[PDB]
Amino acid sequence: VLSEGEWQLVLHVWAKVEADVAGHGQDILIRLFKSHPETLEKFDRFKHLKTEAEMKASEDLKKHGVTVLTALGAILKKKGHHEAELKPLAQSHATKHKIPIKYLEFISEAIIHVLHSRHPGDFGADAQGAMNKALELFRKDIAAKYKELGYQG
Ligand code: HEM
Ligand SMILES: [C-]#N
Repeated sequence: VLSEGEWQLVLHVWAKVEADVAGHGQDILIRLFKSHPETLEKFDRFKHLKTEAEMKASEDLKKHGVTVLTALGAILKKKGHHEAELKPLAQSHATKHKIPIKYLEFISEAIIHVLHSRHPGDFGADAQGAMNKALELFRKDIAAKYKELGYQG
């Protein structure tokens, strides 16, 4: 588990994201698509976008970013007690979108990257360490459901 003190750092950084969900969501999906171009092929919805400028201009992409971050906010707020919220996502990600586990590791890193970019001086080492743990917990739990269904990875 994460300690009560680590969960506090996590939820404290999350309050910063909640101040501007749409902006954070956009920077995160952009960062993921430019850094690991293979991820963009999984989205029939966004596969037409080519440059950073075009990505930035998509209202649909901004809308989807809010959706993703709201789902992840829900999860974090359960402080590890997130089975009901996590099972459905794993199932969809595994069996419908066909997303490999390693891509989840990629969006995790894009999340930490944005947080450093955006709040250079607030988001310190200790908070970074807490966030990392929280994201690994999420990945561990998903992978367990993926193995169950036979998509391990
Ligand atoms: C923080 C990790 C993630 C969260 C919370 C998340 C959450 C969501 C949610 C809530 C949806 C819409 C409902 C659903 O179908 O599940 C969604 C859709 C989708 N997700 Fe994720 N996702 C995550 C990571 C990823 C990654 C890393 C990829 C691919 C690289 C991916 C691919 C997609 C696709 C293809 C869809 C359908 C998009 C569309 O056509 O509307 N997801 N995701
Ligand atoms: C999912 N994005």
